[PDB]
Amino acid sequence: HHHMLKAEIFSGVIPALMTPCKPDRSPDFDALVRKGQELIGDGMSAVVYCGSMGDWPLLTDAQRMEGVERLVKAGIPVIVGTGAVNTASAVAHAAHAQKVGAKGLMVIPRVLSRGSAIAAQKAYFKAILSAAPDLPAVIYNSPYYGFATRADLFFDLRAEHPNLVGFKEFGGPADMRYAAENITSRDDGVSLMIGVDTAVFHGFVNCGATGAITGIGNVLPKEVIHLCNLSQAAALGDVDARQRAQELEQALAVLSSFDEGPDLVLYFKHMMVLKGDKEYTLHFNETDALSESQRGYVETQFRLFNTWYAEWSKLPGAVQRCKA
Amino acid sequence: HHHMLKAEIFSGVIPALMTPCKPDRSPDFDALVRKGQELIGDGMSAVVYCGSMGDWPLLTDAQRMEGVERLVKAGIPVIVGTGAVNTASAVAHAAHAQKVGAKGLMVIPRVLSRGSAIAAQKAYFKAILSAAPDLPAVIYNSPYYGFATRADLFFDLRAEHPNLVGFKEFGGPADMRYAAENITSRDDGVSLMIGVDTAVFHGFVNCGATGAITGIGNVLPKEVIHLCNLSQAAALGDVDARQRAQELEQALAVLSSFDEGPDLVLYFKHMMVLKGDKEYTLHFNETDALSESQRGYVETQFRLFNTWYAEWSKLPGAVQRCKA
Amino acid sequence: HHHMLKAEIFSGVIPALMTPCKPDRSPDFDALVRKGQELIGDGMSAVVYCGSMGDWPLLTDAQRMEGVERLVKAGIPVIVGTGAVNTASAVAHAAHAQKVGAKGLMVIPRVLSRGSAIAAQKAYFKAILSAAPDLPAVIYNSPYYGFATRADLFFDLRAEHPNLVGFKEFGGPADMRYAAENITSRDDGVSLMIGVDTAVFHGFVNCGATGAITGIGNVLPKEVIHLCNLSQAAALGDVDARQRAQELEQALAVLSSFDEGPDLVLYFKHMMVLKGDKEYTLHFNETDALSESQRGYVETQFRLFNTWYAEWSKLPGAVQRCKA
Amino acid sequence: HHHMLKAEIFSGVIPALMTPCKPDRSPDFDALVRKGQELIGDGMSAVVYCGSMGDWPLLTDAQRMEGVERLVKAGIPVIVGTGAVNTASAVAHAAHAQKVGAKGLMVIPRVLSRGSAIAAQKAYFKAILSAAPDLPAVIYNSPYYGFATRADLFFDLRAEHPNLVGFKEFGGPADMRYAAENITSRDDGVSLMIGVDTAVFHGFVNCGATGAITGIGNVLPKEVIHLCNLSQAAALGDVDARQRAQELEQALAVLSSFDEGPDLVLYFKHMMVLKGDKEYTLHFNETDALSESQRGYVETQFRLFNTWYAEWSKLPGAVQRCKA
Amino acid sequence: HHHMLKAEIFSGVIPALMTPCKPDRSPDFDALVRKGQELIGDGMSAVVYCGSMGDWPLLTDAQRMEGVERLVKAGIPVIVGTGAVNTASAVAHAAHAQKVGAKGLMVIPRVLSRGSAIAAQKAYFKAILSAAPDLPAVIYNSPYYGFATRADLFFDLRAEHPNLVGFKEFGGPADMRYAAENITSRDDGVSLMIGVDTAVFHGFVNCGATGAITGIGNVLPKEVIHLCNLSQAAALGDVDARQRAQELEQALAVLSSFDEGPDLVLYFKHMMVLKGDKEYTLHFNETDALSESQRGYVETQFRLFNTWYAEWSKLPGAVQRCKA
Amino acid sequence: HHHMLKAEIFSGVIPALMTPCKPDRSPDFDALVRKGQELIGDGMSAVVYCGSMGDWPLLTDAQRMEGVERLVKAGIPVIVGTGAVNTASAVAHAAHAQKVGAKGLMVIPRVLSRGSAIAAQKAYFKAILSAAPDLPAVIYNSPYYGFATRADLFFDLRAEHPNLVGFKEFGGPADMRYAAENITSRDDGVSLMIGVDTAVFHGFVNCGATGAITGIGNVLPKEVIHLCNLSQAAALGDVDARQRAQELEQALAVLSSFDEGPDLVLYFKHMMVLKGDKEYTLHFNETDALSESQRGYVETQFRLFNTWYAEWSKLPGAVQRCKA
Repeated sequence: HHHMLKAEIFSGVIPALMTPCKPDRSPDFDALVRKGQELIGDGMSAVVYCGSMGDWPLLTDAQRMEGVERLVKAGIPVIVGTGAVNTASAVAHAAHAQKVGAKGLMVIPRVLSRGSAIAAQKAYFKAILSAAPDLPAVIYNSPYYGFATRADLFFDLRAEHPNLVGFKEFGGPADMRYAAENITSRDDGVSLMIGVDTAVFHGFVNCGATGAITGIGNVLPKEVIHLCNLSQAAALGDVDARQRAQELEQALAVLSSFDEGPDLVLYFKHMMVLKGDKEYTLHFNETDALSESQRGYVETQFRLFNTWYAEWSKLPGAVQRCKA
Repeated sequence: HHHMLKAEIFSGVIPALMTPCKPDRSPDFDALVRKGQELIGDGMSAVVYCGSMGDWPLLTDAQRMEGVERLVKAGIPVIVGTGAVNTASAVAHAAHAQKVGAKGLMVIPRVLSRGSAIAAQKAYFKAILSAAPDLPAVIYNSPYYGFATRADLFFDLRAEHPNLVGFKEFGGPADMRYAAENITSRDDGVSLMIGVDTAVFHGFVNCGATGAITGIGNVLPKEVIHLCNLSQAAALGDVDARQRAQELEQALAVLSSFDEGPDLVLYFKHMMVLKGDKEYTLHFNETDALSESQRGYVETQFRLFNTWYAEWSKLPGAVQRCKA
Repeated sequence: HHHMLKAEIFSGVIPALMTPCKPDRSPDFDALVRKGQELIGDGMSAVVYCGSMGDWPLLTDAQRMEGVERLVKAGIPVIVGTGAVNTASAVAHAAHAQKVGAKGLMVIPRVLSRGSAIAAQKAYFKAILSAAPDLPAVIYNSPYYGFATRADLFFDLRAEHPNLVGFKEFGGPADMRYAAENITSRDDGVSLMIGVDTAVFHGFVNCGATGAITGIGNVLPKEVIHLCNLSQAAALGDVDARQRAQELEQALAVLSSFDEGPDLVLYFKHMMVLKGDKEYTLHFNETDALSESQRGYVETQFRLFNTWYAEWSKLPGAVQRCKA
Repeated sequence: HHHMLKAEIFSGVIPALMTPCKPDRSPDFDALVRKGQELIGDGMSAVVYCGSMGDWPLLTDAQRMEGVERLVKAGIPVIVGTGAVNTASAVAHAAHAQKVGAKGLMVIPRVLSRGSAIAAQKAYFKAILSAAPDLPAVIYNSPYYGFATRADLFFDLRAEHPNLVGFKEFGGPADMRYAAENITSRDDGVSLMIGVDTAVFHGFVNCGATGAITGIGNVLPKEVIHLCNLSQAAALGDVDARQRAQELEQALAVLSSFDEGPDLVLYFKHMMVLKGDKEYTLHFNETDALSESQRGYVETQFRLFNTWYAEWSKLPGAVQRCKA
Repeated sequence: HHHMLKAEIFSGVIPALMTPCKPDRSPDFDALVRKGQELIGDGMSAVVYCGSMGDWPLLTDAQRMEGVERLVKAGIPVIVGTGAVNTASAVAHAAHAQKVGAKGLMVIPRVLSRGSAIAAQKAYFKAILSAAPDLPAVIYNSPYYGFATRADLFFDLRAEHPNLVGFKEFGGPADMRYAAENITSRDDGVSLMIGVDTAVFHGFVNCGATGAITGIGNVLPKEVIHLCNLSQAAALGDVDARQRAQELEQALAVLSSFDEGPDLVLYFKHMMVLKGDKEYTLHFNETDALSESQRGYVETQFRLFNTWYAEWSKLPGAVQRCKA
Repeated sequence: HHHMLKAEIFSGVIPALMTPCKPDRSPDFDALVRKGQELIGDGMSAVVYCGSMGDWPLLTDAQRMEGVERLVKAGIPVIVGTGAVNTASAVAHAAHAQKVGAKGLMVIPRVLSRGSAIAAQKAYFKAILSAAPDLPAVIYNSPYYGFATRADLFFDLRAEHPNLVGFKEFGGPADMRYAAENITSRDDGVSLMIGVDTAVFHGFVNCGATGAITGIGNVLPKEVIHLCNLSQAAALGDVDARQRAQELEQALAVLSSFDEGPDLVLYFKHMMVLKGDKEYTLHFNETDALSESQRGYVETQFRLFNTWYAEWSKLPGAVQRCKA
C-alpha cells in the first residue's frame, strides 16, 4: 500500500474553453489560443479542450485536434476532452493528445449507442485510457449518461490503467460526497475534481477536491480563482475564509447555475461579449441564440454580480489574502 | 421592439387581505377597509382582494364585489382577485373591477372543471383579460392547478391582450427562475411578482421581481417592508443589504412558511388576534380552527420572531437605511 | 357485532347524469328527466345528480336542486351529489336531498379551502352527513383532493353517522383493494361502489363491489349493464362470465378511459350526439369543445367498439345469460 | 378545412435495417441490399435506413448515404434516418435523401448540444424538414431526448412545413394515446406510426396507427406482419382477430422487449445469426457483444417463441386470414 | 467454460412452511412435520424452513433449528432459511443446516445493522456460504433490504463459493428479467427461483425459472402445482398450457397477492384454518390478528377461487395433462 | 385541559452510547461505564443505551440489560433503548428498565414482522409502554420503518399510556415541523427530541425541541453541547447566538452527516480511536471496517473541523457565553 502525490495537472483552476467563431462560423483558432494564454496569465493552471463548453459536437474531430495542437504549441497545459459519437473517435482524440504532448485526458462516457450499458462503458473507458497511457486521466461522471461509475468500476479500471488518477462529478453534492468517501480519499494519488460551477465550496471544503474545471471562469477568471483560493484556505481550517468563500459562492450562484443547463454556451458566450470580447458573438449554428428575455436576465445578473463584487472585494482579511 | 415602464400597480409590497368576520360570521367590511387603510399607511403600495387569504370560496360573488367597492371608494389601490368556480363568475369579477375603478387584476386559473386542460386555461384567461381591458393584469401560476403557464402561452395571451403585464409564481425557486429567464426579463414592461411569502429574497435579487404579494405582511407589515426594501437594495448591488436581507428572511421563515399550506388563513388570522386585532377571531366556517398544538406552535414562533427582531432591527447600516 | 343488508340504493348500475343544455345554454331539465327515465328503463337502478358528469361547478345551487327535484318527482331513484365550493353549499345540497325524498347521498370532499387538511375533511363530512341523517350515504375518495379517507376516519364517521354506508374510489386498483380489505368487507352493511368507468371488473370480482356509478353508461347503457352483469356472475364463481367480462371490459377500455380525464363531459356529450341525442351538443361554457383531433379519435373509437360489440354480443353462453 | 389521404410511405410494416459488417468491420452494403430486398419480398412495405438499428453513430455520414443510395437504386422504398451529432449532418442526410429519391424522412431530434431546449428542437426540425421539402416526413418522439413534441409544436411545424405528415412515438402507451387524441386523428392526412416493437396492438387498435417501424421484424418478418395484419383486422372491428392479435403480441413480447433497451442491436444481430444469417455475427465495435447469460436467454426465448408459433399459426379463422 | 446440471433441490414447487402454534403459543413441531409430509405427498418437491412464512423473527434460533432437524429426520428435503438479526446467528443456521443434512440453503441479506452497505452484504453472504460449503445455496434479492445483488457481486461470490447456484427474486417482473438476462441463463448450473407467489408464470415462461418457493401453496398445494405444471409446459412451447396457465394465475392472483404484504402470515394462517387446519388458529404474538374486514375479504376471495377452480379444473386438454 | 412540566429526562444533550469491544469482541462494560461517566462529566444530561449506536442487533438481550444495569448502578441517568426483533424482547427491555430504575424509555417500532402495518405498530407500542408505566417514554419515528406515527396515533397512545411524553424524529426537517406543529407544542408536557445529528438548530429554534440525542456528541461532547447551548439561546431570541449556532452547525455538518447512514458506528468508533480511545478499535463483527477511502475522508474532515473550532471557539459574545 502506497502514498503518492496527486497529479499536478488536475490541481488549481482550469477553464473549459469556448471555441470562438470566425465570421464564417468556422473555429477561430488564433482567438482560442489568445484566450487560453490570457486565462493562464490571470492565474488559471491549465485548460480543457474540446469539452461541452467548446461545442465539441458541432466541430469535426480534425478541428478539435487542431485546436488542441495550437494550445499545446503555445505552451498551455492542456487536458484533452475525449467526448465522441463513437469509440474510434474517442480513441483518436486520446491518441492525438498523447502524440502532441498534452498534459491530461478527460475521459467522457459513451453516448448514443449502448449509453446505459455498464459493460459498454467499462470497455469504452479502457479503450480510451489505453490510447494515452502516459497522460494522467480524469473520468467524468454525470446522471446525463444513464449510468454511474462507482468505486468498484473505478478501482477495477485503475488496476489495469495506472493513468486513471482522477474523478470529476457533475451530478450533485450527494454524488460528490459519495466520490470523496469511497473513491478519492485514499492515500494513493487520486484527485476529485469539481465538475460543475456551482459546487466549488462543497468540493474543496467538504469533499477534498484538488482542482475545479470551470465554465464561468472563462468570463470571470479573477473572481473564480478568488473563490477557489478562499475555499482552499477554508479547507485548511481558516475561519474567515470559510465565511467569505460562502458569500462569494452565493453571489456567483446565478451566473454559475448557467453551467448546469442546456444553454451554457449561449449564456457564457454572451457574457464574454458583454465584457468586450466580440469574437464570442456568433455560434456555430446560425439559429442558436439566447431569447430576448434570456439576454435581459443574464445582463441584469452580470451587472448585479459585478457591482456587488466591486465593493465586497475590498474587504480586509481573507478577502485580500486569497485574491488571484 | 419596444422598451416600456413596468406597471406601477405591481410594484412594492402588497398584502392579500383577510376578510374579518362580524360576530354573525358575515364579512365585516368596515374592518376590512380599516385594515386596508392601515396597511397602506404602514407603507404598503396596494392590496389584493378577494384572494385565497380573503377566504374567496367561502364568500358570495356579491360579497367579494362589495368588499372591492368599499376598498376602492376608500382610496386604496386594489388588485382584484378573479378566483372562481366558473368562467362566468371569474369574468364577472373582472368586469366589476374595471367598472368600479380598481387598479389591477389578478387572473387565477380555472378549477374544478377541466382544470388540467391547457386549451381550457387559455380560453379562460382570454375571457378574464377581455373583461377588464383597461386594468393591468397579473397571471397566477401554481402546481396546484395541474398545469403551468409557460412562455409560449404567456406571450400568445399578451399578443391578444395587452393588459397582461405580470406573472406571479407560487411553485418554488426553480419555477420563479424559469419565469425570470424566459418571461419577465424582456424590455417590454412585464413584471415578475413574488407570490409566496418565503420567496422574497430569491424573487427580488435572483429573479428581478418588481413587487411582492404578501400574506404574513398583513400581520407584520413593517418587518415585511423592511425585508423587501433590504432585498431591493441588494438587487442594486449593495453588500450589507444582501447579508441583512437574508438574515431577516431566515428569521421570518417559519412564520412565512404558513403561507405555503392549507391552514394559511387559520394561522394568519390567529397571528392578527395575537397582536390585538380581535375582529380576526372567528372564521366563516364555525369549525375551522387551529388545534391546540398548532396554536402553541405559532404563538411560540411569533414570540421568537418578535424578540429577535426587536434587537436585530437596531443594527447600524443597511438595517437602518432600509426600514419602512 | 351485527350483520346487516347493504343499502339497495348503492347496488346495480347507476349513471352520473349529464345536464343537457337548452340552446341558450341554461339547463334543459325536461331533457334531463327524459334521459333519466330512459336509462332506468334500459336497466339502470338509480342515477347520480348533480356530479362532475352533470357540470356541477357550472351550475347554480338552485339549478342543481331543481334538477334533483324534477328527477325525484318523476319517480327516479336519485343519489344526490354534494360537490360544493363551501360547507354551507354542500350542507344545503344534502338538506335539500332529504327534504325532497332523494334515496341516497354522494358525499364529496372539501375543495379550494383547506383541501388537504384531514381535520377539515372530517368536520366537513360530519356536517354533510348530519344534514341528511335519513339518506344512505357514500363517501367519494380520490387522490385529486390531496387526501385519502382511510379506515380509521371512515369508521369514526360511521360511529357518529349511521347513514354512512358506502365508499366510492376513483384512485386506482390498489386503492380499491385497500378499501375492500380494510373498509368494505365487514359484516355490517357497508358497500364498495365502483367510481371510475375502467374499474368495473376489478371492483366486482376482486373487491366485492355492490354497484357501479358510470359515465360511459349514459351513452352505452345496455353494454355497461352487460359488463356489470357478467362481472357479477364472475363474482359468483362462473368460469365463462369471468372470461367474457374481461373481453368486454377490454373492448370498452378506450371509451371508458375518458372518464379518467379532464375532458370527460366533452367526450361523453359528443358520444351522446353521435348516437342521435342532439340536446347534448352545447356546453355551458361557449368555448368548451373537443378539438378536431379529439373528435376524430372518439368517433373512430366509438365506431370500433360498436362494430366489435355487434358481433361479440351474439356469442352463446354467459354473453347471452348476462344481457340487460 | 380539408380531408387528405395519409402518406403511403408510412403505411404497413417497415423494418429499421441493421447494417451488417464485412469481416474487416466496415459495412457490407451488398448484404444490406440483399436483406432489404428479402424483407420487401416477405411482405414489408418499406425500410428505414440508417436508424439506431443500423448503428448510425458508429458509421460515417458518407457510409450511411452510400447505404441509402444502394437501397434506393435497388428499388426499395426507403425512409431515411436523420439522426446526427449536429444540425449540419442532419440536414445533409435529409438533402441527400431528397437528391437520390428516397420516399420518406425520419426526423430525429437534436442531441448532445442543447438537447432539452425546445427552441433548439423547433429550429432543428425546421432545418431538417426544409432540406427535403418533397419527402413525406415523420418526427420521432422519445423521453430519451429530454423533451416532448406536443400538438402545439407539431402543428406549428406542419403549418410551415407541409411535408410533416407523421408522428412516431417511443415513450409508452400513454404517450401514444396522447398523440392519437391530440395530433394524429384529424381529417388531414397525418399518420401515427408505431415506434417500438412492443406497442403494435395498442398502436393499431387503440391509437389508429397506419404503420409500424419494426426491429424484431428484421428477424421474424412473417410473424411481425402476421401480428400487424391481425391488429389491423381488429381495428376494423373483427372479434377473432382482436383475440388472436393479443395472443401473438404476448408470445412475441420478450423478443420484442429487446427493442426497448441499449443492447437492441446486440440482441437482434444475434437472432439474425441464430436463423442462419452469419453476416450479422460481428459488430462495428470489436468489444460489443452479448454476455454468456444474455446469449443463453435470447436463445432460450427465440426457441420458445418459434415452437409456440409453429403450432399456434395453424389455427383456423383470423390466424389464417391474416398471414402475410 | 462448462455446462452443468441445475441443482435438483431448487427445482419444482417448494412451500415456505408456516410454524403452527400450540395453545401456549410455542411451536407445534409435530404439526409442522405433519404438514411438511402432507405437502410433499401432494406433489411438493421440498420445503423452506424457517423463512418469513415461518415467523422467524418471533422464534429463537434453537426453535428454528429444532424445526429444521425434525423436518430432516422425517425425510423431507429441507432448504434452510438463514434470516437473522446478525452474522453470528445467520452463520449458525447455515452451519446447523450442513450438520444435520438439510439439502439446501436460502441465503438472506443482512438487516438492522449496515443493511444498505454493499460491502457489508458481500462479507455477510460469504460468511453464510462458507458455513455450509456442501449445501446448494440460493441468494434472496428484494428491494426491502435497500440494496440489490447484481451480476458482478453474484459472480464474484460464486467464484469463491461454488455452492452459490441460485437466485431468488422478490422485487417485480423487471427485476426477475434482469436476473434471467444477466445472471441465471448461463450454461453453468445456476437456477432462477420464483420468490413471490404472483410471479409464477412470468418466472417459468419469461425468465426460465427452475422452481418456485410458494406461500399460497401451503394452502392450495394441488392448485399451485397445477399452475406450475401448466407454466412449465408453456415454457416447452405448448399453446394450450400457455393460455390455461395465465387463466389460473389470474384466478389465483388475489390470494397470491397476500404474499406481497406485511400480513402474509395472518392471511395464510387464516386460510389454513378455513380449510380445516385448526392448529393454524393462533399466532406467536397474542395481538396479531386480521381485522374483521380483512377476514371477510379473504373468506370471500377464498370461496370465489374455490368455486371457479372446481369447474375450470374439469376442462379438457392442458388443464387435465398438467394436474399434480 | 392542563399545563404540565416537560420530563427532565428528555431535556439537554444525550449521547446514544457506543458499546466498546474487549479484544475478544465481547462488550467491555467497564469501558462503557467509564465513557458514560465521562460524558455526563463533560455536560451531558443523560445517555441512551442500547440504541443503534450501541450495536443492539449484534448483542444479546442479556448483554444489553447488563450494560443498562451497570450504567444505572454508576449513577448515570439512562434512557433505555427497546429496539428488538420481536415484541417479547422489546417488552423485556422495557420491564427490565423499570425494574432496575432507569429514568426513561426510548420506544422503537416493530421490525422484520409486520413492519409496515399500523395496527401492528399500535399494539406493539402499547405493549412496550405498558411494561414500564413509571418511566417517561419517547417514541422514535423514522421513514426506515415503512410507517409514520402521526398525531392521531400519538394522542390515542398517550390517552391510554400517560408515560408517553416524547417524540423523536429521524425523517427530515419537514417531518420535524409536522411534529412541532401537530404533536409537541401543546401545553401538556410533551417534548420533541432531536433524533439525528444534523437537525440540532432546526429542532431547537424552529421546532421547540427540549433535548437532543446525539451520535457525534460521543466524540465531540463539548462542541455538541456548545451547539446545543447556542441553539437554545437562539430559541430565546438572541441575535448573536442565532448566527453563531448556524456557523457551528455548518462546520459540524460533515461529521454529523455520518449519523444519517449505515456506517454510523464504523465512522464514530473510528473517530473515538482518532481522539485516543483505543477501546473503540474493534467491532463486534470481525469484517466490519471502514474502507481505506472512508478512513481517509473521516480523518481529513475530523482534522478540518478541529482546526476550525480551535480558532472559532475563541470568538467573543455568544460563542463564549454558551460554552459547556
